Amino acid sequence: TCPFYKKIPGTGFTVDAFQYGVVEGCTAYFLTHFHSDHYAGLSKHFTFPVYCSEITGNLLKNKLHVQEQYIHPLPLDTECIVNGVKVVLLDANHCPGAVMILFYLPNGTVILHTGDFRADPSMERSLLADQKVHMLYLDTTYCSPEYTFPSQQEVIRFAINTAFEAVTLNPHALVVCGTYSIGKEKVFLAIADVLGSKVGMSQEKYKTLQCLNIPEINSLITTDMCSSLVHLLPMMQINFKGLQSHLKKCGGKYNQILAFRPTGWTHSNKFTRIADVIPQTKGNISIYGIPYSEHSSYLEMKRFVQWLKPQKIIPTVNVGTWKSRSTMEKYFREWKLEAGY
Ligand code: NI
Repeated sequence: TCPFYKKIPGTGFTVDAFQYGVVEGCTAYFLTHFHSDHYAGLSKHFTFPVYCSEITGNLLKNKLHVQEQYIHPLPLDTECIVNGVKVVLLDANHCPGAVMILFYLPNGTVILHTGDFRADPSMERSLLADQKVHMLYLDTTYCSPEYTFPSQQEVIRFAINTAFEAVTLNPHALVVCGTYSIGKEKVFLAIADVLGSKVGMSQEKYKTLQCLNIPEINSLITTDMCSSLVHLLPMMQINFKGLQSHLKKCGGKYNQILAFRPTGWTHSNKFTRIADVIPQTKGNISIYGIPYSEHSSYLEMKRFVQWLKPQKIIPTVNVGTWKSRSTMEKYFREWKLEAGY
C-alpha cells in the first residue's frame, strides 16, 4: 500500500506515488522529477491531475505519452493555489526539472518535501528563508558520515583536464560517457566543449535531452555518431567487452577509448582525493569512475537541516530496514542537540 511518507497530511495530496493504483482520497498527484523510481506507474492511461515543473511535464508528454489535459506545470519560485492550498516549487539541485515542494496547510503548518536534492547554501536565500517550516520530508540517500564527496565543480575540472590531455596526446582516441537516466549532463557537455565536438547519442537519448530547456542545446548534441568524438552509451555498455565492441563499430576511425562512469559514492572516497583518481585499463581501453553526485553529502545535508530547524523529520530514503531507520534518527537527534532547536 502507499506508504505514509508519500502522503501530505491535511490535504488530498501525494508525492511520487504513481505505482499503487488509485490512492484512496488523493485529489492531486505531485511528481518531483523524472527518475523511474519516482514516476513508476505513469503512462498515457493516467487520468488524474499531475502537478510538476515545466521540464518534467515536457518529459511526461514526449517520453511517457501522458495526455496534455492531465499535465499541470507550475513555474518555480511562485506562490500557486492547487485545490485550495498554497504551494511553491523550488529548485532541488538534482537533475533537470527536479523540484522541492512547499505546502502551506490551511491550519498554519508549513511542510517542505525535498524530493531528491543536493543541499546547497544558495537554498538558504530562496523563499525558504521567509517563514518557519514545521515538517521536513527529507532525501536521506547519503545520511551517514562516511559519505564525503567533492564539489561538482572539482569533478568537472578533473574530467575536462583528463579528456583534453588524452585526446591532444592521441587525436585518434574516442571519449565515451555512460548514462541511464537524466542528470549529470554537465559531465559529457563539459568534455565535448573542451574538445570542440558535439556529443553523439541514440535517437531515444537525443529526444530526452531536447525536452530539458538547456540553452543552445542544438549547438551541443547530435545523432550523427560519425561526426562526433564524444559518444554517450547506456551505462550497461561501460565495461571492457562493451567498449571493445563499440570500438569495432567505429570502422578504424579510433584506436583508443577513454570512458567515464559518473557513479554516486564508491568506497575509494573514504581514502582517495579527486586529484589521485586512476582508471581501470585493459589494452587500449581505460575506464574512469568519477564521484559526480546529484544528492547531498552527509555534511551538506546536516548544514541544511541545522539551518532550517524543522520540528519533525520524515525520511524518504533508506526507510526499509530497522537498522537504517534507527541510525538516521540518531543523527537527527545529534544535529538538534548540537544546534539547540
Ligand atoms: Ni532522483
